[PDB]
Amino acid sequence: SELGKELLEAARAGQDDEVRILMARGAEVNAADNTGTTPLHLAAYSGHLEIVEVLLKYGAEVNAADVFGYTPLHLAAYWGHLEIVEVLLKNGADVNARDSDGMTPLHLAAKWGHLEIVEVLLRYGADVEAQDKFGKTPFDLAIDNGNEDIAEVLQALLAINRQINLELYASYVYLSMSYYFDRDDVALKNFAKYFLHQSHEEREHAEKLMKLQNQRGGAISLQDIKKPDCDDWESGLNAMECALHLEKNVNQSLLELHKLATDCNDPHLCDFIETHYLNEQVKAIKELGDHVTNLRKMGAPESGLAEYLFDKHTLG
Amino acid sequence: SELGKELLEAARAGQDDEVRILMARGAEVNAADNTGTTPLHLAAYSGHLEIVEVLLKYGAEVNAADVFGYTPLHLAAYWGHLEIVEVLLKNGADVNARDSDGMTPLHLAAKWGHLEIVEVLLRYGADVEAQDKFGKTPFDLAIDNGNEDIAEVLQALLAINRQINLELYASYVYLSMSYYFDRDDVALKNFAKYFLHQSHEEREHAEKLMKLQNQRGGAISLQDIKKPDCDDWESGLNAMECALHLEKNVNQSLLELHKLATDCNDPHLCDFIETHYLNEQVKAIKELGDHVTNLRKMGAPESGLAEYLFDKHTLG
Amino acid sequence: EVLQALLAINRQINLELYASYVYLSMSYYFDRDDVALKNFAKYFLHQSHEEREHAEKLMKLQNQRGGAISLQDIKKPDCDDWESGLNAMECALHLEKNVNQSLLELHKLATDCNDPHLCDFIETHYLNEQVKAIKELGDHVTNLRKMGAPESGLAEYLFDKHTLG
Amino acid sequence: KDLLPNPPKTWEEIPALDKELKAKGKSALMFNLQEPYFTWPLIAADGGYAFKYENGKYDIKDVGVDNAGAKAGLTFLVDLIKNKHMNADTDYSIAEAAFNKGETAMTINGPWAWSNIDTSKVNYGVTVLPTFKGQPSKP
Repeated sequence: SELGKELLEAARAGQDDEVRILMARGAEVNAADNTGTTPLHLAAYSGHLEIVEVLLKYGAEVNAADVFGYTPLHLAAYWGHLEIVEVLLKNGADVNARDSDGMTPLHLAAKWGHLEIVEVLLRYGADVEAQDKFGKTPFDLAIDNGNEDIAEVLQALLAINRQINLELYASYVYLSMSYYFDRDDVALKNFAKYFLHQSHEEREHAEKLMKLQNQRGGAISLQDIKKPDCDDWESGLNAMECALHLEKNVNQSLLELHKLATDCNDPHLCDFIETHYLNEQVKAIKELGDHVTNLRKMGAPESGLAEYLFDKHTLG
Repeated sequence: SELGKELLEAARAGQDDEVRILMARGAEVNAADNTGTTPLHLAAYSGHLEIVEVLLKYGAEVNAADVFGYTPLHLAAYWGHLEIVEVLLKNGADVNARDSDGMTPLHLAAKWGHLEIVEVLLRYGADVEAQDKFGKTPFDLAIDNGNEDIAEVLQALLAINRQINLELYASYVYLSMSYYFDRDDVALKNFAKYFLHQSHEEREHAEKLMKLQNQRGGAISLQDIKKPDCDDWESGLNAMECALHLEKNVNQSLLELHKLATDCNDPHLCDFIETHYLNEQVKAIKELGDHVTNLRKMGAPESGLAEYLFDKHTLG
Repeated sequence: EVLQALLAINRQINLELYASYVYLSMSYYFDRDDVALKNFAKYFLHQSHEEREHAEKLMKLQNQRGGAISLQDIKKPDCDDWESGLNAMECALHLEKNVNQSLLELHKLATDCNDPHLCDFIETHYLNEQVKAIKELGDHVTNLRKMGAPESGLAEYLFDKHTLG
Repeated sequence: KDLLPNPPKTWEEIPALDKELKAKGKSALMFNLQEPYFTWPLIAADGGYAFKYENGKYDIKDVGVDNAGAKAGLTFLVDLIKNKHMNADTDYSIAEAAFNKGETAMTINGPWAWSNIDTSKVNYGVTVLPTFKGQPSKP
């Protein structure tokens, strides 16, 4: 650190000429003080992009944590410097870095009200659901400080990702149902065919939502798909009733998504939902209620003749 | 319990006439002693199906646990009485009931070497992966006591279910990859089209394995499908290399499945695997290695002209 | 309310007529003998005619409601000389974003005035086309930047052949 | 008075306004951090107290620093130092010399430096320290 504090003073003061001469003399770029503050940290805190650029040209550490846990990305997000946030992310800065409080840079940018920083951070995969030591998400810090547009963006993104996961879940339940109905002790081929058709339709619904999210410039974020509630359904009637309950749940979440889109003043999302999703749900619920009442009138489940003939005449 | 011990003596001794007269007098069927032993428990321990049948006709409790945790299904599985196991399962006996040791009835039937009980229990959804207080699965209890055919059945079932889950996993990775490549900052349409095609092919592979498992009379058992490792792939080259690594993993698990099938003397499974799976894996690995070497020779990823022209000429 | 809605629809008509003339300028820039890119020119002529159709649809709507069409001057585009395919694609993206923003203000005004027919007209014929156009133009910009344009003349030639061809 | 015509009454305002002064090449607050004599107003404002003092008697077993108010004040200090609003190695000399030049706008001081600021001829004023979480400072 023979020229390391000579880099610290120029990083505090912002002289491109001084750091150019120090790199002409080969000054060390990883000069850490007693508390871990690097020349890159002061370059970020100051807001001069050129010293940051040349520090990264000579191989400064992009993810150097101090004694408090802050990286240059943290300080850049605090003070609202967009270009250095962009070039730090361009050089492999960890977007979900936690400090001593567990606060990611997205927490800071949502707490202080910087839109463009929030959007660039969301583009690189910042976690929407990260909680700090108090159990606060960035959505909570944005509503507590009156940054309502940030909270709108953060709420809509989470809601669309949950709808994608919910459509992927329903396809797997139908797969389970379909392969229950061609076991050799449940020999109903048209039930199995019907539920395989529903499985593929739900896969298409999820893919449509993914395409929509890519057209808007939002960030798809996938989660686990959990296993269905049963491996063993019990009859055709019971499986039809479970399918009706499932489609009603999906319709309810779609209505909540539409109300959220109407609060956020997004007419394109509202028209997308009511054109491709809201009428199909109504049709499906009408058809499944039809199937349930006909099966109950014929005398199922305690009549094995009823499910055989329903298999032949309605599903055939 | 004015006639409850009068039911206990006939349950210990097996008189259909005595219990017929006691039900003509309306004897109570839920007569519990100081340790919880019901007339159904002794009826199961004895092995006379008629007293069990009439006890269930008068509404005896099928899932009555004693002070040690045993139900009638536990004792029936211990002593090797097939018909009463069947009719208990027919009346809603819980197939995954744990005792004080955490040992399910499948643990007992595997520990003592009763094949038909094991198979009827597997038909009703017995958990293959249940561990007792020592961390023993029924497969472990079957190998420790020399019941090698039970262990063969238990091992093959688990292996086919894991291959089903692994094919479902790979389809979701390809879905992720496909929708990465039509983001507005990754504008490569033919990459996205290619990976959607692979996603649907893997869905078909999983469905073929499910159909095979239903033809053999085995029990499909579905698990969670976990999220892919990345949301953000980095280039066409990096995604092609990840896809190559994935297909090599799938091929390795298929080879282990084939070796297991050859140890179990199952020529039909061996021919199924090598006819529908082993040549497709070789073709896919050859094609993906082709793509990787051509992309590396053209100068990708650090040449944006290379991936554009690969998109046009090879994937077009 | 009546006076505000009338003015807003007339301004949207003039704004659609303006955008058609910018695309005409762009199209005939790309077939000068020192800018010899035929598929760029063809693309921008197509956009010019589409915007003419958008304006005529708004005029037909205004005649169905019994309102008064009132036409103004159409001002000349900002440049006669665009500079490359990349620069013209970026200007076209900026233009379509401006048009989309004015359409959103028109929709909010229609929602304050309790006019469901105007709201459904806007979101059925205008709001999804804008989203499609903005997605396609951003696609073109990122591909042209990755290929190495404008300082690579090989990039714009091959983009002309393979994407616009 | 020139750098700030309207003083703030909350310490919670000091970080935000510091974001303004770095936009002018200035610093918000700079004082001697090497002494508890300077820092005790903030940390002991909302529950800290050196010794329990009642009826003219100082209790020796009742040294109050393990209190929630002292915790809150010291966390506010580490928030002012972590985000680099001030420096940790600063002291009285650099602080007073920079304020005489007019680089830092706020300082905390007793009487002994008043005439020194009267050497600067800076149009300055003197007021009460801001309150913190409603509990005022305790010099």
